[PDB]
Amino acid sequence: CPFTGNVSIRGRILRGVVHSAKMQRSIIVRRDYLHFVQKYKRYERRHKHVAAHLSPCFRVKEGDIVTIGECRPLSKTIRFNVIKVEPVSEAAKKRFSPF
Amino acid sequence: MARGVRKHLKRLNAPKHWLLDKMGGIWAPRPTNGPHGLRECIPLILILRNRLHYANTYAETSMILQDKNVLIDGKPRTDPTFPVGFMDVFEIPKVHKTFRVLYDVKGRFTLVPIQSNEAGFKLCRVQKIFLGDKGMPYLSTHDARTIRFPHPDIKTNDTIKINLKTGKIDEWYKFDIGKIVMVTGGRNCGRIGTIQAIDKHMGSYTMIRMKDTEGTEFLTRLCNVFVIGNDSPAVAIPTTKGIRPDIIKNRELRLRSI
Amino acid sequence: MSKTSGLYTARKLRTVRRVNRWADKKYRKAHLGTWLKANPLEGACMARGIVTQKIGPNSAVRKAVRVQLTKNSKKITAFVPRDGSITYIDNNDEVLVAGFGRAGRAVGDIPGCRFKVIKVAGIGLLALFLRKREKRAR
Amino acid sequence: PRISRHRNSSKTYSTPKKPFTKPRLDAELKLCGEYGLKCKREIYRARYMLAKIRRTARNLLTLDENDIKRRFEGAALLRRLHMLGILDEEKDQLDYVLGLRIEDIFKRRLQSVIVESKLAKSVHHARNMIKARHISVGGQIVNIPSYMVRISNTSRVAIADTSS
Amino acid sequence: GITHDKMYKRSKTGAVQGKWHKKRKYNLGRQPANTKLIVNEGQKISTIRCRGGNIKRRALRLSHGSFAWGSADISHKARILQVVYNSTSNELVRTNTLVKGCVVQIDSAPFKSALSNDTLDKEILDQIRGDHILARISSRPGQVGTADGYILEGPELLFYQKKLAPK
RNA sequence: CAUCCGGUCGAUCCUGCCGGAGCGCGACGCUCUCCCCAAGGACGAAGCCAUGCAUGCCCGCUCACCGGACGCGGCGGACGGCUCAGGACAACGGUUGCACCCCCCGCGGCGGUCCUAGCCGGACACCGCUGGCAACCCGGCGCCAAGACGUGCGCGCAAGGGCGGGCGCCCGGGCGAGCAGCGUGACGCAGCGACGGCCCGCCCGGGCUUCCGGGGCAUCACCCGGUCGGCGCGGUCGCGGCGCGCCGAGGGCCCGACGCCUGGCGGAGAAUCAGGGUUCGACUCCGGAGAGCGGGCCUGCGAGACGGCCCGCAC
RNA sequence: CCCACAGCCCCCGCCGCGGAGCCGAGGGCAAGCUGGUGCCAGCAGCCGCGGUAAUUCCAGCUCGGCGAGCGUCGCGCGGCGCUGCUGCAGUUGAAACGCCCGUAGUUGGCCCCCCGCCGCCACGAGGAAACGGGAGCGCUCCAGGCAGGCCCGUUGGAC
RNA sequence: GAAGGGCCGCGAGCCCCCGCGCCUGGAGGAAGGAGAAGUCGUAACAAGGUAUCCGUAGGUGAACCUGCGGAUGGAUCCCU
Ligand SMILES: [Mg+2]
Ligand SMILES: [Mg+2]
Ligand SMILES: [Mg+2]
Ligand SMILES: [Mg+2]
Ligand SMILES: [Mg+2]
Ligand SMILES: [Mg+2]
Ligand SMILES: [Mg+2]
Ligand SMILES: [Mg+2]
Ligand SMILES: [Mg+2]
Ligand SMILES: [Mg+2]
Ligand SMILES: [Mg+2]
Ligand SMILES: [Mg+2]
Ligand SMILES: [Mg+2]
Repeated sequence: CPFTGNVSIRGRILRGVVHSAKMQRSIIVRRDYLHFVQKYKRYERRHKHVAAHLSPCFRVKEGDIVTIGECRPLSKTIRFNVIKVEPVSEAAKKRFSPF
Repeated sequence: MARGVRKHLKRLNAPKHWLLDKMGGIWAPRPTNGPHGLRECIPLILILRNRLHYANTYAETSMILQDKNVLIDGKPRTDPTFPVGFMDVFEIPKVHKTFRVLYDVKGRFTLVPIQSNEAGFKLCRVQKIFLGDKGMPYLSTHDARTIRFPHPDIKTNDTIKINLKTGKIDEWYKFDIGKIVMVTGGRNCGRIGTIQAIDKHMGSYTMIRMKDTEGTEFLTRLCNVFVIGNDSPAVAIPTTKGIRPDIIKNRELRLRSI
Repeated sequence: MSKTSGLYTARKLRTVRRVNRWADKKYRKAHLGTWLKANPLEGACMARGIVTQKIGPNSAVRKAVRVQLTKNSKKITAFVPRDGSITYIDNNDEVLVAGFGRAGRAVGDIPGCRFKVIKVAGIGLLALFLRKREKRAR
Repeated sequence: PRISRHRNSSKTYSTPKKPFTKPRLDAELKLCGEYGLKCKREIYRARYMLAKIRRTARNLLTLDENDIKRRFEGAALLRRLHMLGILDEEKDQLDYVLGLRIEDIFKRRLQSVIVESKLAKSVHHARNMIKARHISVGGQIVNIPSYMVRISNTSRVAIADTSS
Repeated sequence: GITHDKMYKRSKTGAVQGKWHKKRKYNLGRQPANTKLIVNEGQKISTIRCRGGNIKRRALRLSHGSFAWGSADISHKARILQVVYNSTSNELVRTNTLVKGCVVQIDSAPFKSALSNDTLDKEILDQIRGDHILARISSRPGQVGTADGYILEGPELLFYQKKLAPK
């Protein structure tokens, strides 16, 4: 945990939405961005999956918005820890949300 | 991956501001570790052969140096590849030539002839304060120099005056708005101006806004801003007052010179 | 209208072009890989081989030869154009064989011939038909 | 590697996309006759140079008059053209540049200035004299027929002081 | 030899990557020390030449260490009798193998020689009047060649007593 | 630097292909007066190798011979040069971080060491006598040198470990960020020292790491099982399923996973030419990988090195 | 003179070798006279010629193109608006699924005068050169190179 | 502190089995294309001498014929 543990937040701060929360103390965050193709002068919508450690100090469900901070390697695929999370409603048509 | 450090340096890969001819050869001098880094320095041989022209080849420079005919910060140096940096002291008593190494407007090294009144000290930038063994405070400078037991009033980014004979601080100029500075990094190397504003972004760089003497304004990060006095330079500087002309004026000047 | 034109539709355009550009016969023949394997010349300008037999609306019989490529061991026919050059080629003589103007396809009224003979025993056919050089060594 | 690998190099001429075209053949022959040209690579070089000038003029003309790049590049181009003498002194607008032709380029050749000074009986005579080294451009003898003479040296092209 | 380079693993999707270089000397490991409690034979410590000329000492056999009583601020050198609990595995306890986190039994002589005459924690006194005291190992044998630690007290002591009581 | 022409018919207009016309890269044929610049065994054989050469230098140690030999010792040989086999969320390109790291030379500082000091002890080399074997290789005895080896005079000092802050948050040694240092209770005597340097900072370099980009086939649609996470120890310069024990179940996928193929090193760039783009990118500069195939290791700050050693296989 | 030694460029005196080939002549495509052979031999990238004037084969004359270079073979770009984002076609030439529902995906009427966020535009920092563009300099010109002159911006090598 | 030995760790080579990819022999069978001036008939183009074509099913030396339903690209834009 970043508040009660012995790890520090350093580097880049990002935002995303919760994709899965089946793990013990971890989640999967989905990030939306845009890619530009010069030939056709148009964009494409892409997505990536990013894993984070969720401290017991937060209650999170799917579709919530989270802020993650970079830290040292915590595992094979984990380098981020949650620091904030806004709530959302269960009923809400999924919307492509770059952040 | 090379199994060890690098001891060579291709001429085509050398820094642009050294002004080395493409056809001079495949190789170029490799500076050795010392007061200044590779990209913030220039070798002695280049000054002594490609500028002052007192030597025509590597061998002549070797003999001149090993005979102890050059002094650096009051200390004779015999390495042709010894790195020369910023705000250094160059002395050749045989011909009574004293120079301080500064930056021109175009962004290249130059020699500023000086007098005997101010060649006993140099200006250095402080960028690190830390506790050493036993907890005794220290500090470091842009020329790889350490001083023990500094005054608490001195903080980071400041500027320090130290005698060449003795590394004892005489006076320190603070880092504050309204002070003349000299840029030493990037697109604006060599420009002289006064500070106007300071804006900090947490966790990242700090940007400085300065205004030239003629009203021109420009920006840069705090890692390449050097203080040279309080409202007036403490040292003698080149003929021009740190004014970068436009392309039109430079072309006119070239035409006049031709 | 017919084609996609939205501002976020470059992926579909790229995929459509990738799929549809395989319909061209030339692009297929050049980028598919079948021809390169099936071509006895394997993309070479010309080949060195060994002749093994001489044979020959227009009703004129054209003179050619059967050859086996040294590096390939498959059989083909190459046609000797210049007059009087049949006698200049002898059975079991090393030759260098190139192609006609139309890559792959037959050229002219000749059925089942797609190559040319340009050297025998190391002498250019043109240099010999004009009497510049001579084949006294063979 | 050897230092010889860093020596730059490029071609200097172009060939017409349609070779067999009667009017072009006749015009090229006529220009050779009035200028005594050896082969047709010289006309190609001239067209190359003219194309470069025209392209630069176009690019500068698309831009605004008060564009700093426009001022700089146009001033340099005008200075070069005037010093060469290809463009008249009284013209100082980039628009006039587009109306230049290869003939103006030919008129500043060494043979041209030699002949219009009446120093030679003809273009062929001028060329043969140039080969034998009887001419002192400025103060220096030159044996290149295609050497171009600037305005400041046109009054100074003389006979070699060493020639018989 | 032994290594911890990640080229030989799988991707997050469980796919094989493929090897593009031979083994490198930065990514190497070494056989575990397996420090044994003594209970020719004696305190045996070896040394290892590590990267950059550094020296790392690992212990193979030892029997004494420094231990502390934080509440009473008492610290002496004692003998470790045996290991009695280890979360990782029971095999280590049977073999008496020393590692960080192992709960050991020390002798009471150096402590009882000055205790039992001052008001303090009751349980520590009960251990003192006996022949052994529960303690823990805080150092890393195999990296520094020493076995130091501190005496238990509070909820963790209750936890370990409740754990090892039925045995 | 915005170009077209001939061919289906008894004649005509279209669609549509075929062929011509230019540039560059190479190979072949013919021919060739003079000067300048200049590539050159890469093209599914990373196939095989006679012959010769490609890394030495010197400050210390002279009863060697008439000081030059030689050898001990020090520095360097991990740079440079050749190639593109392998490898397709990798490498590589731009952008972050180490509050998870190591670092020779050089520069500047600092320099207090627990319990015969007008200067300690023994060896080996070369070398003399004596010898083995085809060659390569070395043996035995013998006096002698060190800025070599060993011990070591000396003002307490390496590594590690325990205790030492707050009362909703914020408002100096240093930070954006409770990070460094110190005191104190116990362990242990590491390093320097027979002409004094352990130690610290900077520099070059290296290791990993955030974000974005990063070949084709769906006649490959479901894949992974240390694979996904947690706890604990070990090992590592060091973080980490890196390895082990226990627990839970997880992770990726038509925004194309996984599998297969590639006559696949990448980039800066090259060719072509209205504008938009297509194809190539062995090779000059940067980075990566290798030295017949596959593995292992010593020395060293630094190599899993091959003009270093050991093994198996093929020659 | 230069060169580590030699060449070589260039300067100086004496004697003085002047040499063009490769393709083609029906159209595309600029360029025509006799003798042979007779659907044979051969030419021909395509159309085509040759079965007695052969304007196309084999020779002579003549003529045209480029030029110390010319022609042939294979590949890439262009030709090509025959891969079409700019910018193809879909009644009859090749091509609208037999029809409906429908998820991912793509696309979504109008309105609030100033707040926050994403995209967007402009400027700026920072970060390698060579190549490319480009200012100036008469290597005799040039391909090039960063020189060079005297009383040189601090001579210059900007961007 | 040498040789030597034992347990584990790295890991070559050989053997056994399985799978993937690329080539390849084959009696006989069957398709296509080209060549010639072959034999058997006439299915289509005119109402082509039974209007043509589509889907389906069966039969027949061969082209093809017939039945069920559909189209006009027909030989009809026209009749309480
Ligand atoms: Mg002591
Ligand atoms: Mg000693
Ligand atoms: Mg390969
Ligand atoms: Mg390289
Ligand atoms: Mg290697
Ligand atoms: Mg090796
Ligand atoms: Mg070798
Ligand atoms: Mg080597
Ligand atoms: Mg149709
Ligand atoms: Mg009929
Ligand atoms: Mg009928
Ligand atoms: Mg009909
Ligand atoms: Mg039809």
